[PDB]
Amino acid sequence: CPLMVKVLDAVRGSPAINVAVHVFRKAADDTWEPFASGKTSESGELHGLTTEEEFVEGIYKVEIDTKSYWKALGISPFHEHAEVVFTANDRRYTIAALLSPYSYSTTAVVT
Amino acid sequence: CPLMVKVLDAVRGSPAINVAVHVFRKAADDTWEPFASGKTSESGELHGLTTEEEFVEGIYKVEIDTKSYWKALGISPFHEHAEVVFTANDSGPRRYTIAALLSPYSYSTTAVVTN
Amino acid sequence: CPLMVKVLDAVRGSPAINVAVHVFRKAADDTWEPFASGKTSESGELHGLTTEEEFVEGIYKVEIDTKSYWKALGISPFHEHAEVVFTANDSGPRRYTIAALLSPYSYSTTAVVTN
Amino acid sequence: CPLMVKVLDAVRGSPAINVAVHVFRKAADDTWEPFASGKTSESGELHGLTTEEEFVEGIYKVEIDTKSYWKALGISPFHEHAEVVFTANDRRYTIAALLSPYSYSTTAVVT
Ligand SMILES: O=C(O)c1ccc(-c2c(F)cccc2F)cc1
Ligand SMILES: O=C(O)c1ccc(-c2c(F)cccc2F)cc1
Repeated sequence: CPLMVKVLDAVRGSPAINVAVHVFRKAADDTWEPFASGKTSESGELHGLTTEEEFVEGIYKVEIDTKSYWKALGISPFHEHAEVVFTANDRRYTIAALLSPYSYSTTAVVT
Repeated sequence: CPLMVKVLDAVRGSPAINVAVHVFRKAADDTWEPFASGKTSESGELHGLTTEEEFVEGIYKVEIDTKSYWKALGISPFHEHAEVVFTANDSGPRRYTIAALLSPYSYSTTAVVTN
Repeated sequence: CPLMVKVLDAVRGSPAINVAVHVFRKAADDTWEPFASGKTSESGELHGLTTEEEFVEGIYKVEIDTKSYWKALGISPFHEHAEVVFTANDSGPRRYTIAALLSPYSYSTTAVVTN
Repeated sequence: CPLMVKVLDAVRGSPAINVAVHVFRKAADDTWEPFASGKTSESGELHGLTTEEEFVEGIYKVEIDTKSYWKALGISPFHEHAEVVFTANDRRYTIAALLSPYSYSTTAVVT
């Protein structure tokens, strides 16, 4: 697994489950191409987005649909989504996000 | 101001000075139109981006150029930038502070919204 | 001031108002002596804790009573409080801002230190 | 495992390895008793601190020796340590901390 995603809920102290995540790669023409997507699991994780063959060097955007997550909990959140944009330049990338209605934090663990 | 940005540096324990910030507003045709830009001051703050008249309802993107910040200090960071996307003024005018706390492989952002 | 505390609420997107804060200083005998206390204002800030004269070198503990904050709002949070422990003024006088961003099961803290 | 700890490094985007962690329980007399300790692994994790038998309801303090971690990297950090103080009131508790020289963040994931 070259790329994983993890999402936590800072209000409830739980994984953030069933959160939609879309990944994009920047194309030559400077636009974003759909690359991979999924929903976080019961553990707040999304594995199997890509393979090491397909995950070549490039600029990637990971978009986390935080607004839907909070709306489902009856909470009016601030952000439309959380985006994480980074260059992958070669082994394993974990993109983690910790969510609150008016705040989020993200870190990369690269091993 | 109705829109202020504040950026802090978690490595140095200081304001993040001279960080470029670009603000965009989503246009009728669903593209991001330039709205305002600036750089953070010696206090890590950026004021004067817009007026209450021009800051109408809409979806705004605040892009904080964190990579240029860390590279100007000679560090190779993870992220290209930090983006904060939000709907503004949809229940009348509010004042927004977007705060960001930066490290080379992590950032945090919060919003303080007052009426 | 040489010591200020600022607290924000990540659930409401607001300053965290009326948060109790107790500051202690490590004594010669290795126990925590009361140094100062107060509550955050409507802006989430707490000033006037100490003077540059009284804020000598030492190890300080800033305890932010986050549990009392969340319970006063009727939420059951995880932490008892948030503690920030640091050595101060060991290379001469500095001004310290301790900032905290609060959620029921998480908090973040940073320091801004200026000369 | 009723209690785990995890530590990440926000500067380098890596687990924080070989970080000393001490756990304490509040005794009747309102003092802190040593309860458990260890060093984080290569994955930045500390498992096997306690058993479900021994991890009864009570107030616990988890102290993370962040100052030594940064000092070993040639970095002068702000905090003496990071402390996480909480009541355990019954299944599984993960205490995570994300570290920078002048900042740290901590969350509890309770499942
Ligand atoms: O200067 C402020 O008002 C301020 C300082 C720091 C933070 C902050 C943050 F942006 C992320 C995480 C933790 C923080 F305290 C928020 C606001
Ligand atoms: O268990 C993890 O992988 C994990 C836990 C917590 C965090 C995190 C974060 F993404 C931002 C702020 C504080 C945290 F502990 C990151 C990763």
